[PDB]
Amino acid sequence: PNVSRTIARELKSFLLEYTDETGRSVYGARIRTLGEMNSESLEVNYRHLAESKAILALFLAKCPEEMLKIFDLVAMEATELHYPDYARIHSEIHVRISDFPTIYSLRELRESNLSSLVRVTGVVTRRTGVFPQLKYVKFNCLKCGSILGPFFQDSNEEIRISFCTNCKSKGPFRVNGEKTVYRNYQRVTLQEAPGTVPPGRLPRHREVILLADLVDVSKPGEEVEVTGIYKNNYDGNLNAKNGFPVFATIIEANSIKRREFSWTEEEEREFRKISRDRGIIDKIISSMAPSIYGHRDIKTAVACSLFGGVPKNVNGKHSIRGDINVLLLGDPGTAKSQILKYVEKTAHRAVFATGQGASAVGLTASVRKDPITKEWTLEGGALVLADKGVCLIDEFDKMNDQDRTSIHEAMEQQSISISKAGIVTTLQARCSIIAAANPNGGRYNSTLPLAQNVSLTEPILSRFDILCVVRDLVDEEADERLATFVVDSHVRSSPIPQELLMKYIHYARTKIYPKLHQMDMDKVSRVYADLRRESISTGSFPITVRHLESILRIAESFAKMRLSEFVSSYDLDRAIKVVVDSFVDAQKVSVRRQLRRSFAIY
Amino acid sequence: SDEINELKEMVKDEHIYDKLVRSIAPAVFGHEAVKKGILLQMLGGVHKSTVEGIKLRGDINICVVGDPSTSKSQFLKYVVGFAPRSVYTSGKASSAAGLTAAVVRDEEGGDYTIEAGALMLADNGICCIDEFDKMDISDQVAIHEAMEQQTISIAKAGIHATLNARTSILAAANPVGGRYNRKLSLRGNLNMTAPIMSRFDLFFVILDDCNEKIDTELASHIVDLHMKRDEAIEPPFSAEQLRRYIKYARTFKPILTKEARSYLVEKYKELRKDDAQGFSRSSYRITVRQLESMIRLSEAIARANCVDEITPSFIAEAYDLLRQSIIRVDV
Amino acid sequence: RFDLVYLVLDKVDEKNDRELAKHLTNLYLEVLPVEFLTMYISYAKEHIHPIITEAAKTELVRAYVGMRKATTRQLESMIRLAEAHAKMKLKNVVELEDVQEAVRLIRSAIKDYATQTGKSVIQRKLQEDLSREIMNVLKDQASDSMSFNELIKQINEHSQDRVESSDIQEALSRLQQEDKVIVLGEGVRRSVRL
DNA sequence: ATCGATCGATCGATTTTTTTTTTTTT
DNA sequence: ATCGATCGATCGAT
Ligand SMILES: Nc1ncnc2c1ncn2[C@@H]1O[C@H](COP(=O)(O)OP(=O)(O)OP(=O)(O)O)[C@@H](O)[C@H]1O
Repeated sequence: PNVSRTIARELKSFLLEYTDETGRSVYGARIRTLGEMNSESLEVNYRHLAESKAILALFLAKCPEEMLKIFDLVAMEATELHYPDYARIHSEIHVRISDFPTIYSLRELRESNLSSLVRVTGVVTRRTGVFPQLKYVKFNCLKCGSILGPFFQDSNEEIRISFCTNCKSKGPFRVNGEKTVYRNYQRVTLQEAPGTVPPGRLPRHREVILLADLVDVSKPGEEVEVTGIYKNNYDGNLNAKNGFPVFATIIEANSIKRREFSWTEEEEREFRKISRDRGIIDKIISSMAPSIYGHRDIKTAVACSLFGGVPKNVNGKHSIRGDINVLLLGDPGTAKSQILKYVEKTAHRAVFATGQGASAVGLTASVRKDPITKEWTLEGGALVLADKGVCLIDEFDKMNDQDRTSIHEAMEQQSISISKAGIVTTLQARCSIIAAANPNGGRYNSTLPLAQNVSLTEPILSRFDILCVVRDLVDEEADERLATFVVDSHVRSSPIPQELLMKYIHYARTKIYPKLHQMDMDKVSRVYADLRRESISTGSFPITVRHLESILRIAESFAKMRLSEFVSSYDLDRAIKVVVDSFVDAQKVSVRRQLRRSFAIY
Repeated sequence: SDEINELKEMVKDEHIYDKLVRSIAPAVFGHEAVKKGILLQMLGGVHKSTVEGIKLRGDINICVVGDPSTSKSQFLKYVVGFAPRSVYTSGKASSAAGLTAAVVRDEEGGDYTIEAGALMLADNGICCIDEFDKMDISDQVAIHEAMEQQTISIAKAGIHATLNARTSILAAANPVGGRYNRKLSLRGNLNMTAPIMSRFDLFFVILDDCNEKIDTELASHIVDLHMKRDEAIEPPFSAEQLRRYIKYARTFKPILTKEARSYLVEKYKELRKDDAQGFSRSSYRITVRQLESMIRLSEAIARANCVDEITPSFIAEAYDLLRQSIIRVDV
Repeated sequence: RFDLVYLVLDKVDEKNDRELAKHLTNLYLEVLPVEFLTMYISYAKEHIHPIITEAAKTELVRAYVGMRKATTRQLESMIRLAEAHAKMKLKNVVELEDVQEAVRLIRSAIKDYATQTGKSVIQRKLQEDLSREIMNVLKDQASDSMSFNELIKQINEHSQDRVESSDIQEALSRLQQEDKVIVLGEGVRRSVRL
């Protein structure tokens, strides 16, 4: 309706001057943010606009299609006032907006829900490659002359061009490559989430539409949310059905979100002010697993690989390994299995396949095509799902040796490869790798070296820079320090807010790049000499050349945590100490003697 | 409607704490305390909080074992046809998946079809099985897996998935000797690992032997089961009226923040200070998770008593429950 | 779990097989109801619903007391069996005298049982001696371990009590589950560490 | 003479399609 | 290749 044009003025009001939490319009910043970002897709809080007028959202609840198609229009110029010449750039944007329950799953939807925007949940599945879209139609026609001007079509119809542009026909309309705008297009399959799947019922398949920025941003097998519009669209022929006559349902979400956040200036800026404190390192342990208590030491190693680090590349050769391979020697009854789960919702990118039997998925790439049928599908190992994201696994003892080859495999080349079958490539996957496995038999396998402790080979274990060993035999006050802690934990029914701390690392992994100064680092080459031969004196060795390489990947972490951009001595201070007793605990009870020599390295 | 009046009529009765038990499973003869836990598996703890974060359990577990022809089968088949969505298996060949994903092939036109399967659908419900030793180790892994991560991730050469199973679980694996072997430490007595052992609190062993008084009682009580009559003999409660009462009990989220919870701590201290020596007794350790179930123990108790925040006397009950639960590991 | 087991056997009666062969000697050439029982097979189902009443219960008890002197699973059948006999003769109430041969039909399988895990110690004495042997070897040998071959030499050879290698290995496994022993690989056998 | 329906010549669209390399299970 | 519909005209009716 035309009066809705009047709505634009009012709906554009909330678009700009609205503020909350000490003013500071996010949309004003939204404009300036993208902005140099030039995301060219705005997002709006539904909760806030609904807080203002849900009646407008009710139209979004009614017919959000043109509602935003009206709503987007000034959003361009509403930014263009902020960006006077930007119109030359992209000349288009549309708001993804925000939470819009719904919160409907898959199989629950109805024609009542049709044509009105519906946010929806589902598991990402196989999809077509990104294709060009017709965007704006135009006709060089036949007898009638060029260019005739562009027609707006279509998603997706484009008709009918009966009689026009001169005359009419047979001089009829036909599209020409010139002066015709196009855009990216991707169809996608997304099935409902199995974790949310009702028992014994097969999950339903759903088509997933992609246009503009939304396209290709999704990745297959991802847990995801989507805000779409359900319709009988489109066609309907489908001359097959017929009985009973229907248009097969399809939906394009305005928005998509991975399982289930980003930093901003005003966020990061004060967020930078948090970084300046040195003691921040502690609250990192304090914010590590506050509900868990547990070992401050075990969490330290958690803090390490969790924080990530520079690869770093060597011209023009190997980048070595910037990801930590984390290992945990388990204890029965201990919180160990629980912690990595903390990291799970903690990690921006995370994947947990546990041991085997087997949790998702095959732990390796089994995919062979198969042209035919229909195209089949290609996948890698479990780590393929998350790259640069840390690995999550536990109790390799329950793993098959075949999949266990990929274990030592993944940590090694940091690229995935397999023999099946005709298709030939090189897959590169870089993932920090966590491991926690329960010791064979009892609480503590043997005082004898963990090589005696574990059936697992040291060489495959060798890829593990960090070994998390736990204990202990019962102690009096020990549980008072915990059980009292634990009981008070359950009373529910210091650390940084996880949003900040989780943003902290992702902000870090996205930005800060520490570098050592070779001068003061000479000591470690000297300090390590104490850390090999004397450490060699007991056990076999088990000192490794790779092991030294770790200390740097160790150092890189704390520095970014310090946000120093370069390696500092204090960064090493932990780096050594982290490694010292870590290597120490691997020793037998004779290590108590080994403890006294390591004192020089403190 | 008027049914809730029955509740208020039920909630007034003190002896119901005893009566709920006597009303439990009349088809079975005796075993008493074993019965209560069945109800206790039927109402778990908060299975929730406390943030940020991790969601603390929650649930509960038992595997009762002893001489075959103990009619331990009486319990499973009882509640399996009793409690809603109660799932049961032979506990030998599922085969594996069963609970695992096949993963299903072909389609056709595709492959890698992901079945749950098996124990998912019992989700937020009591699951019962038999003889873990029969399914060997292969699934003991994931069986133990579901016991940690609760909900489990799964696939084979397919798409990744994490399936939700939060399911109360019980089962029965016959003794390797089917007998005792009283001197047997329950730890090595069970033919299985401690973690799956320590995970379920608790198995609750029982044994059978000839008692001429009971042999007549068995001769008496059991044949009346065989009897077409008298079928007139009854427990205090209609199974249905208690089940609806169950849901009324289900509604509660009793939370003991009461300083008596502090008293529970040394009760755990006093629980395991003695178990340091020797280790050849019921240890275990005892596990610290035992205190966790000690939480879920009271979590089960208060629901039956309907009162929130429980009491230490109740705390003693669950504590004592573990004690006999643990002492079955003694000798 | 099976309701009953009939165990077929041949005594080579002379004196049996001949006349059996004489029964086999039939065809050759050239009171037995045929279908009339099959209707009674159907007739005896829905039209007969027997109840043992009091009398049968009393007898059923003492037998089973001597049965275990068995299982309630056998007691489960004793009722299920006799009442089948009760389904016979159009009875709506069981005869007190059926259950005799009802237990006896169980006795029939029982007479088959006159002819291992169920005999006292077996693996137990073995594991006591396996333990004591490796303990003595532990305190004597400079290791807490000894070879499985050396075990087959130090166990199986000495006596009939001593079991065959695989069965020692079974005892060792069951001891490994007890944490009385350590495998120390396939090459050797170790005693549990303190 | 206006209107129609009627037949025919006008126009243009529709006609094949599943087997050998595989792969997670004990 | 044949069948299918469009569409054109024409000869009768009012
Ligand atoms: N140090 C600790 N602090 C707080 N809670 C703990 C601690 N240790 C153990 N727990 C509790 O015990 C439970 C341990 O379960 P978890 O998820 O770690 O599986 P797991 O015990 O590692 O399995 P397994 O030991 O068989 O490998 C958790 O629920 C946790 O609350």
